[PDB]
Amino acid sequence: VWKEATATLFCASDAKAYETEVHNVWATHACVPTDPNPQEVVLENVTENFNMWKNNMVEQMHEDIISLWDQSLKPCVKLTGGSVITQACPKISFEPIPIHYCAPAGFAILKCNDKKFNGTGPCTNVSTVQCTHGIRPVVSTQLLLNGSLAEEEIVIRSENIKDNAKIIIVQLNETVEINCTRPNNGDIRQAHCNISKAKWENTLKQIARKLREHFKNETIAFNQSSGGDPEIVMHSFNCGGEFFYCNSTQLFNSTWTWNNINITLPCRIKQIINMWQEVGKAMYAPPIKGQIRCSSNITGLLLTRDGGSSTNGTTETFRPGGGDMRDNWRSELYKYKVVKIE
Amino acid sequence: EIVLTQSPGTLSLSPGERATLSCRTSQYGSLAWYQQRPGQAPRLVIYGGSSRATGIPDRFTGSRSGADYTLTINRLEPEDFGIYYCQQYEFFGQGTKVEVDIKRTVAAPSVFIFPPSDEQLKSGTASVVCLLNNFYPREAKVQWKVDNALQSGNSQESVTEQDSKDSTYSLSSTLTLSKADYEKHKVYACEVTHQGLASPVTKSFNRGEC
Amino acid sequence: QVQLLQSGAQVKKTGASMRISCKTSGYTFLNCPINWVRQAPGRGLEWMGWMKPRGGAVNYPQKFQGRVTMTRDMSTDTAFLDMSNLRSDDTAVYFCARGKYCTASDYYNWDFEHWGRGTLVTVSSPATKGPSVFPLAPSSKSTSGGTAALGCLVKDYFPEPVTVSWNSGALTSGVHTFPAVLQSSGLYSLSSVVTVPSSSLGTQTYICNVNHKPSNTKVDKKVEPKSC
Ligand SMILES: *[C@@H]1O[C@H](CO)[C@@H](O)[C@H](O)[C@H]1NC(C)=O
Ligand SMILES: *[C@@H]1O[C@H](CO)[C@@H](O)[C@H](O)[C@H]1NC(C)=O
Ligand SMILES: *[C@@H]1O[C@H](CO)[C@@H](O)[C@H](O)[C@H]1NC(C)=O
Ligand SMILES: *[C@@H]1O[C@H](CO)[C@@H](O)[C@H](O)[C@H]1NC(C)=O
Ligand SMILES: *[C@@H]1O[C@H](CO)[C@@H](O)[C@H](O)[C@H]1NC(C)=O
Ligand SMILES: *[C@@H]1O[C@H](CO)[C@@H](O)[C@H](O)[C@H]1NC(C)=O
Ligand SMILES: *[C@@H]1O[C@H](CO)[C@@H](O)[C@H](O)[C@H]1NC(C)=O
Repeated sequence: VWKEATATLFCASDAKAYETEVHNVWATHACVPTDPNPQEVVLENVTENFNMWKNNMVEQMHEDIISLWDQSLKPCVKLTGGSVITQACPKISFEPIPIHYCAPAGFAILKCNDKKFNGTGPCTNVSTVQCTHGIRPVVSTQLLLNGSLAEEEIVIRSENIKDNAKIIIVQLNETVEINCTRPNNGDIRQAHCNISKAKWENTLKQIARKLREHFKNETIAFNQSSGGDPEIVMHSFNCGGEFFYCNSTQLFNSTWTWNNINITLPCRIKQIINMWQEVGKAMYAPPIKGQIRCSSNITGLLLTRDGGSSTNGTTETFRPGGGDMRDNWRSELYKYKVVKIE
Repeated sequence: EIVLTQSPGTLSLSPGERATLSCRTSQYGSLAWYQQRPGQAPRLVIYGGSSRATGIPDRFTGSRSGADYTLTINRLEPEDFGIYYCQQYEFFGQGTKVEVDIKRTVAAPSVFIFPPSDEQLKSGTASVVCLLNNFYPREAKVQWKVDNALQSGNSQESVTEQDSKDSTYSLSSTLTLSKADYEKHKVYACEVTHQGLASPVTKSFNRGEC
Repeated sequence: QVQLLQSGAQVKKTGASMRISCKTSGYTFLNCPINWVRQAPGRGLEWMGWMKPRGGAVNYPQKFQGRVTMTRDMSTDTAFLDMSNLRSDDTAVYFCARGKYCTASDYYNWDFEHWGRGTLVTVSSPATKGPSVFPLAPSSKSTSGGTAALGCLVKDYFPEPVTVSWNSGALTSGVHTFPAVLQSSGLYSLSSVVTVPSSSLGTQTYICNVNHKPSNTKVDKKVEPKSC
């Protein structure tokens, strides 16, 4: 048969050599072309164990995205370790592209085809793949953007749902569009996000139903972030190379018991940012002139459940979580594992 | 979300004896046991219901029988004295006190009664002090009487740890009264009960006469 | 060796705010959460919440929400606990705690193998006050078998602690200094006693040396038999 191994994977993409876009440039040197005819072999009478929380593929992807950001981003001032460095900071072309991770000779990638897979333990429908699907290395907090959807219903994933210190990764089964804009010409840093109120609330109702399976007959509440760095208290993301920080209170302010307008999120383009790649602070130049606009698909979310008792009881509170970018890579790499053919 | 019920409230034992501490929980979660000695931070003893933490000797054992968890301390040592807490995630039990000390022969307290000083009376307050000196075991009862009236809730007591020389305990009890109330009564007494005494001992004084 | 170094004890006025610190060493600070656990005088252990040094993410129980703030300084590997509108009930020993299992890729928060020494926080309306030192005079009737008991009452002081010695440290045998009691007035009180030979009462001088550093009150009180 096969044994679980930690092999050095290679990458493949549809990166364009003519592009000045940062992800395309990195992938032109680090990656090979995407397999025109990729072969998937569905395995009969095979049950294999997978563990998304202990997946070495996450670590390799994390290393690649850190290097991509480090060699691509141009901050005016960088503070690391008590020392500061000033350099030229021209604006860049930034838009993630899908990246495939491929197994070398003597190795294979096993894929979990169980539509309801929780993230750990056995899986009955397994297939051998040469490469993973195309993964966009999206650096965002609270909401997972431009990822893959759950095939059947919404899937709640946690290493242990009963442990409040463990992150909850929600995978949606239908995309929720998020339209973000910094209008053309007043306050150059003022921006906003639009989300269909009815679509988001119905999504929240279905997330509450899936959460209630682990918290029987309990009221499910969504509340705002309890605190932390601006990167995690707010929904943070990239759009046209600019760092957007959105107040997400309106997205997490509902109570769900056993039973078309827009949500306008107030946003700010920040210049002083706390780095995720390493411990430090980075400063960028003011935003570019004109309309800064991007549309993204919310395909998942990161939640933390409130610890301790409540005065009333019978109610569990969930708040947007984050802090570790490995959980964003984990949300896409959950169905794969590296195995040695030998 | 998880209530952990510990029993009994207090365990009073001697070195070399076996201590059986109980914790009840109907909920899922890895269970831990902590030892907290006076004036110290808690110390992890057991984790995962049955595994021993770093530096914990084999005489400490953890076991589970459904909702019933038990911490057994075999061959008790005086250093095992403290409060033991059980835990599941962010929730703790209310604790079980384990009373164990250095053994010695039973010693009855030497009882002394101190009237308020003339200096204190001049300041407008009167404190009457009853001293229970050099006794063993720890368990001692003090009862204050002012002209035969049993004093209830107006006294505060304090106890020392085992004596540097003889391993005994000493206890002080202070009865607080205003100067006005002190001067309205004559007989001030403190009755002491201890296993070293066949019958309770009373020490008294009459205010003004000496 | 994993180490959790907590800041010194604090004395606070009712309604004030506080800031306690916990300086870590012996491990990668970034790797796992820091927990805060409190213990009120003569009461149990109570979890106040966790804070993850990676991003500063927090989790507070409902009872502490809006009144507790957990933050960190990555450059000094220090975790901080802030608490607003302090009540008398908030008097407790505040501990910082870390789980036994912690790696660069995994952790289990709850098995608290590592604890700081604790930070005592006393919350009260009374102000700093030096004690009054009264003698516990040895009496004729209050004597037996060649031994007499004497002492001193160190009354009405705030905050703790007070130290007591006898004859500038020359008297140690038979000395009993009792833990302080908190009176209904909000001020502390304690007694220190000594048993001495009754025959030495007219030849040996007995002085109790009292020191209350928070008010700079130092008193040397001579204790002698009451003249009748
Ligand atoms: C996931 O499902 C498998 C198979 O039913 C089960 O063994 C495992 O414990 C589940 N994982 C979690 C985190 O509950
Ligand atoms: C999955 O999507 C369908 C619509 O295609 C929806 O009816 C269903 O409720 C979704 N699952 C969950 C649990 O939201
Ligand atoms: C939060 O939701 C309530 C409805 O329960 C609403 O009245 C309130 O305006 C909302 N707060 C915000 C985010 O403005
Ligand atoms: C909702 O926002 C979109 C743009 O994101 C806009 O086209 C639409 O008209 C908005 N709806 C309302 C009611 O203003
Ligand atoms: C914004 O939302 C509308 C639907 O209301 C959608 O058609 C549009 O494509 C989104 N914006 C952008 C820039 O794609
Ligand atoms: C999501 O994808 C669209 C289209 O590729 C892009 O315009 C948008 O910026 C992406 N969002 C993020 C946050 O990368
Ligand atoms: C969560 O919502 C509750 C009311 O449902 C509110 O009292 C609380 O402040 C919210 N979370 C926090 C602590 O901000």
